[PDB]
Amino acid sequence: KTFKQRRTFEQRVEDVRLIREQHPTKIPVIIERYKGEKQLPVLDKTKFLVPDHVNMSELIKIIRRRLQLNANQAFFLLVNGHSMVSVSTPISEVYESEKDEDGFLYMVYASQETF
Ligand SMILES: CCNC(=O)c1c[nH]nn1
Ligand SMILES: [Cl-]
Repeated sequence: KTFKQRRTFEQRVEDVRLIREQHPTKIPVIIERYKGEKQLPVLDKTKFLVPDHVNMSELIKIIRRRLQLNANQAFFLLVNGHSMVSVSTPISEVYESEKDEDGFLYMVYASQETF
């Protein structure tokens, strides 16, 4: 079901190494809907290459546009299992401190802030 369940540790590590080689300015991001979630739709895909210069505030805007949300749908983005302290941080910095050991950056979204 989940990304980690679909691919082996070995496969996830190698895929991150291929993105390093072919798309060196990109952050490899896994974005998954909360398993509880009722209101928001699922994304068309799981794996995203995010320009390393955009901050978390712009990634939230990007994802809200990709889900085709409207002005008054709530949207909450967890990173590496927890709330973001700040949305102003560049994803390059966020990546260095929050990356998984497989080298992906894992995110989960919901309409409730209480996941
Ligand atoms: C099948 C739904 N597709 C989308 O909503 C989308 C957005 N960007 N690329 N695809
Ligand atoms: Cl690149």
